[PDB]
Amino acid sequence: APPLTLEAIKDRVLYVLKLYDKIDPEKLSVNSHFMKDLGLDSLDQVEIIMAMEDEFGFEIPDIDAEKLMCPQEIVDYIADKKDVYE
Amino acid sequence: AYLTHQQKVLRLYKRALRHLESWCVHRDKYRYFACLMRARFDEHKNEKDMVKATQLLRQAEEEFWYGQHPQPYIFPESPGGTSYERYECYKVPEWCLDDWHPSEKAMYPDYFAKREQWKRLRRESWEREVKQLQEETPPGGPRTEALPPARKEGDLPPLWWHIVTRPRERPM
Amino acid sequence: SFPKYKPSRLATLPATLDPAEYDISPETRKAQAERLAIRSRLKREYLLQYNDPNRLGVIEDPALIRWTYARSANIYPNFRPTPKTSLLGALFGIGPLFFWYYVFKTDRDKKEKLIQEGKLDQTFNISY
Amino acid sequence: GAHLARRYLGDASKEPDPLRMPTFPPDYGFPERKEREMVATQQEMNDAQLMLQQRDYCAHYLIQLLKCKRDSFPNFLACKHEQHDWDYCEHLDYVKRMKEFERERRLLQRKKRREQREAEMA
Amino acid sequence: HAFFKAMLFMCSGSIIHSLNDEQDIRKMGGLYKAMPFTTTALIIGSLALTGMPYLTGFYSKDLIIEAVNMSYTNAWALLMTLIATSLTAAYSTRIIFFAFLGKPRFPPLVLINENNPLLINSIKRLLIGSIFAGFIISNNIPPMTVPNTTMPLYMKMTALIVTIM
Amino acid sequence: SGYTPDEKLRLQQLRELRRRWLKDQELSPREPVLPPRRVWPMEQFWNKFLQDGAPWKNVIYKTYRHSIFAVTHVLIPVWIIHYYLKYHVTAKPYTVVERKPRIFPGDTILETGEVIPLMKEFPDQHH
Amino acid sequence: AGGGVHIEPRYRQFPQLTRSQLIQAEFFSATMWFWILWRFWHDSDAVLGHFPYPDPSQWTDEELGILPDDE
Amino acid sequence: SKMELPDYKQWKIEGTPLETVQEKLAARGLRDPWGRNEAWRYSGGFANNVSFVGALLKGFKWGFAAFVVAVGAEYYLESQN
Amino acid sequence: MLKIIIPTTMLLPMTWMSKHNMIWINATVHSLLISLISLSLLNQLGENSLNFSLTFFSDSLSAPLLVLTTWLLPLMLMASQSHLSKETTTRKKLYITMLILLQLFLIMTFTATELILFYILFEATLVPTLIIITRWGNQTERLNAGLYFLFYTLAGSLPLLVALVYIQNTTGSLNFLIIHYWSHPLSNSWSNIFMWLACIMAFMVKMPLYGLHLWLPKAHVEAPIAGSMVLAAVLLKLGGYGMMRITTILNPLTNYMAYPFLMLSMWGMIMTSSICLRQTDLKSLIAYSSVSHMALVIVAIMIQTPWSFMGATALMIAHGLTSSMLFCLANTNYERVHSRTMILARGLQTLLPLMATWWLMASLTNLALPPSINLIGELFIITASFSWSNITIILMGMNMMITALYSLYMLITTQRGKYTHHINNIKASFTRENALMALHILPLLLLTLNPKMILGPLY
Repeated sequence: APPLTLEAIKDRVLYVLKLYDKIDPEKLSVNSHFMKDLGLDSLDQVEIIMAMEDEFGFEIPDIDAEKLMCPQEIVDYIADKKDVYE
Repeated sequence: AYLTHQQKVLRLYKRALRHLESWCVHRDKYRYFACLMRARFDEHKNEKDMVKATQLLRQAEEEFWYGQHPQPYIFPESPGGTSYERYECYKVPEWCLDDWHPSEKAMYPDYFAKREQWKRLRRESWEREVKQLQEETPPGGPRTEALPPARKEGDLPPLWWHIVTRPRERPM
Repeated sequence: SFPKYKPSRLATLPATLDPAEYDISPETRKAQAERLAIRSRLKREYLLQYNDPNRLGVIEDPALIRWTYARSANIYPNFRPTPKTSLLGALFGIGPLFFWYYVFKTDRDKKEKLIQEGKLDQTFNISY
Repeated sequence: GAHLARRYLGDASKEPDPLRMPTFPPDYGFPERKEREMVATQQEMNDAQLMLQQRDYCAHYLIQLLKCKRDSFPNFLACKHEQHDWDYCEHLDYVKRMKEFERERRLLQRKKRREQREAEMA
Repeated sequence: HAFFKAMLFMCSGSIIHSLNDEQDIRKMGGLYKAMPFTTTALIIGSLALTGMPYLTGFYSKDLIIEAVNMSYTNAWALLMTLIATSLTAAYSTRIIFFAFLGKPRFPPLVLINENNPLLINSIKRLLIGSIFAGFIISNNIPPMTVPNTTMPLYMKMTALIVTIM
Repeated sequence: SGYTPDEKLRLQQLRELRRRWLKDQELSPREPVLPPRRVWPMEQFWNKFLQDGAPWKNVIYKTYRHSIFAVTHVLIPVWIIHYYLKYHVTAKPYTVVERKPRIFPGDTILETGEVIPLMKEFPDQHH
Repeated sequence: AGGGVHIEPRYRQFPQLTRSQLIQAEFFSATMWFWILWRFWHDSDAVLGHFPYPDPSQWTDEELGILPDDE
Repeated sequence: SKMELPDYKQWKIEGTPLETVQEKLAARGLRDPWGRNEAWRYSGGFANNVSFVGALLKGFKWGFAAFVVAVGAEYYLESQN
Repeated sequence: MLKIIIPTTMLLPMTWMSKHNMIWINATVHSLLISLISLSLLNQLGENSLNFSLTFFSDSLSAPLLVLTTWLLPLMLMASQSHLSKETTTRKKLYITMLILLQLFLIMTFTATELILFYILFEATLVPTLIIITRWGNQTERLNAGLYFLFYTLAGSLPLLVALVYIQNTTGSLNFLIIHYWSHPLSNSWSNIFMWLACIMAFMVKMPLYGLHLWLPKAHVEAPIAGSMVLAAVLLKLGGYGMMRITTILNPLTNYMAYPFLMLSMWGMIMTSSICLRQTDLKSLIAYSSVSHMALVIVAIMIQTPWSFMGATALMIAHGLTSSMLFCLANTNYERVHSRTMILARGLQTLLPLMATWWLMASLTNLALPPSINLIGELFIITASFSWSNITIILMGMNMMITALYSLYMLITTQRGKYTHHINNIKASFTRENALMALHILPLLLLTLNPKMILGPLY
């Protein structure tokens, strides 16, 4: 595939999380913490992290599954791991 | 570090539902059973006794390990898949590029020039970063496996070069 | 329940079903913390040598030579001829000796008592 | 598996054992027969060096088939009538074989009759 | 064995290539219409491997099965032949149910592609091979084994209905 | 749990270093500069027979590729190994040995001219 | 990269398929079909047996030849 | 290109088999909020996948047509001869 | 043979007076012409051994080994100036002198006519090897290595000397031609049994046989590379050659006392091979592999079958070449890493593709990939043993299996993996070593093309 980019993988993640019913369209934000900004629990955060795991193909490390919370840092780890640099 | 109970149940949920994905196969089955297991998990979060909560974790891990998939799904590039460590035969250490013959060097000239300035970054950063990790070292031996920051401006963060100059995800 | 996988010689008890990580104790977590501390030190100075620009050659690893010296040098000086040691020497080094000698000699003499009595195939065995 | 069941599950002597059968002379029992004739000859038999397995009483149709086919190229679809002839002649010899099988079978029933009917005197 | 196995082999390679190198069956689905050329190649690879009549594939196996039925053999010896043909058909339809049939089970990013002259040419060579090479060799080569003529019909057709059950 | 600002500062510092290093990984317009090389006139003629864009010329360019393939890959073997066989290998006893062809009744042998005698009547079975 | 390569990625949609490759796929499938039906009609006797099986119990005792069973 | 994804509001859990997942699980007292992540799998051209017998059936119509015309041609030739 | 002896002797003044820079070049080139001259010695009469003089003779067994030594001599010269660069000119000249004296003694040994002269030069090879192992060694137990090696050799050598002088008094002469043409049957007397033991055990010590083989894992592992290759490649062949010479007057007794040692090798070749599998050092693994191959050669010798002798000779030549190459490769990697544990530097196939190849066919020839001379030499012995006794095959069949395992294992664990990040001293492949492995490898396949030369006197 063409070189993946920060905003394209950002688009995929935003679509799949806005896609969540628990994340209604309106409370989606670039700074959307899963506990406080969006109200999801740790179990819910793991659901969405593993949905990410499925739809990106890559597998989150367990060191990052329990700690990747805001879509800024979420897309940032994606950028670092897949060498997404543009 | 230490595995708190919340971590031991986060890992439990991860393993159980990924194995359930390997079991049910089809996406509608996976959705139904995954929501049902989400309920089965969050229904009894209120176990006051930590010993009782750990005992419930004993039962959960026991039954999950008895019923875990005999062939759980793992994506290729991830640890356990088909593409796991399949690109190691292509990545080459960066210091090899100090070995290239002057003809080989001049045939890729400006990349060698930018490697020269990155090397200058490494030299000027080494003493600054070692004194930086020295001043904020845990007194009398490092305590945690963490890595010390570049609190000041312009200092390259301590122990940076190999992470920065790590062989790319796709060297090819 | 479905009865638990008893750990085998070639497969230990699963890390999921370890009782120690379940019935933790303050001294257990203490014994799991200072290992992280010394491991942090061990990663630290390794990184300093590893990220040193003037690092040339090899970062000599004491543990590797410790293993090699233990499995190459210490074996005889630390060896005491215990009854078990001599027993194992007799069973392995010289044990199968008589076994192989017996089987080979039996075949040799059994066949020998087949040539000179003519009870064997020799029609097309002009190469040996 | 019918005769196999009657031999293994039932009486082994009831069904023809595949090795020895027929255990009775062809001239005995069967009305005096005639030694199955040879259309093919030994010199022609080894002139085409047919394999010993395809060296049966029926090989005349096969040698004619190869005579036509070696003269029939590149047409590999031809010589169908002669191979059909060899198939029918193989079927005839296979019918002869099962006729020998049933001959041994029925003569074995007759043998059982002769044995125990005479043994009933006691 | 060369023809249909190499066929479904590089068809499998094609599906792996299309789905960003994804192998496990639980991670693709609904690719029948998504790609008809590899779908045809796969079901014709099974169509030869499972040996339905009048195509390269069967030009051995039926006789093979006949060979084990009309011979001096062992009960298990032929039992595993028939049961193994049935098992072969089992995952032959299992794989088509996973990959091309069913509902999409592959990642959201749709890169399933076949548009490559080398791939299509290479698969179509073996397509024509697995459709007529067995006929060519079988009708051509002289009979090196006396064909087994008239015989009980229940073990003639055994090979097909075990595959279909 | 935990992306702490202490660890953040490290993380996006390493980010900007890693990214700039990856920009550096990108080559440049002169990359890859290739040292000068001699080119033989025959492939100058052949690439001029390839530049014009005509269909017939492209077709005959590739058929001349196939033709040089034939002469230097599939014609010189039938040269050398036939030279080796008919004059060196076959010249020595039993190096080359062929089974007598399957001679059916009613077949003429070239040397003798005799047709192998026919066999008696077939049983004239019919299904 | 592949700027504007012929196949276009389609986010969670059915991808484009040039009608060529589907028509050759149906070409190949229709050919193997037509092949097996044509050879079915031409040579059905190969797969259902040229001659039926001669069951042995129906055979009489004359051609079978055993001496009188009351001897 | 920028890889413009289509608008989300057409990838709906409605019109998908996940309905028998949703209301059923609604009867169980819960709700499926990840369903329409897979809605594209059960929507678009990917929908209405062919059956097993239909999967093997591909190309049978044209094959039957070729069968009948070929046997007609061979009937004609054998009638003429 | 003085057309090869006199130039070898006169090679000493050239190095001993050459300038501070010309010693390596001059020794290498003139040793290459010496090997070229000895290439002639492959000229062999049908059945008569080439008797140049009373004291010198050669046949189809001594000539291939002599050619091996003469062709080898440039190879130590090419492998030594890497670890000998930082030394005084006089010390380098003496190292070269030790090598020339070693080659000279080997030539006189292989071309000797009387068994006593053969013994003199055969054992006399100890001294230059002792100096090479002891003084120029780099590891710790080199001093212990020299003691172990010398004492193990001598403990068998002296009884051989007593047996040889007793034979001279009784038979009349130790000349090979006389003791073969005037050979007499040996009675099954126990004094004759001890005479056979004395005539056999020295060579079997240098074979080595299992049990009393401890001098190699403690000598080859420690010697400088040149000493290591000259030891493994030829000095091991000394015992086999001597046994092939001596079994003429050691029959029909041998068979009755062939039973203990034969299986001692047959079983031993398993353990050594197993010891190869669970190794930690490259050089020790190659040494144990050498022990196993030489044990197979032992079995070939004690079968006393024509086929066994031909396979034996082929195995000696092929093993010499392969062991020399493997030791050279191990030295290259070790010097690049300044350590010898085969875990410190792995995954170097990418970094050094030509080394990756050189290791690949070095292992393949060590694994005896057909139709290499290693495989044919092994298989001839296997067939001879099977003719002698069938069960041997399974033990034989085990060996290469385990051999194959380790024959690839180090290649998996030294180049077929991931490089170690903290090491960076692995530089570009100096073409010296690559060329050296070339001069190791091409003659191997060349002799594979025409194995009638290394086939021995039985052909």
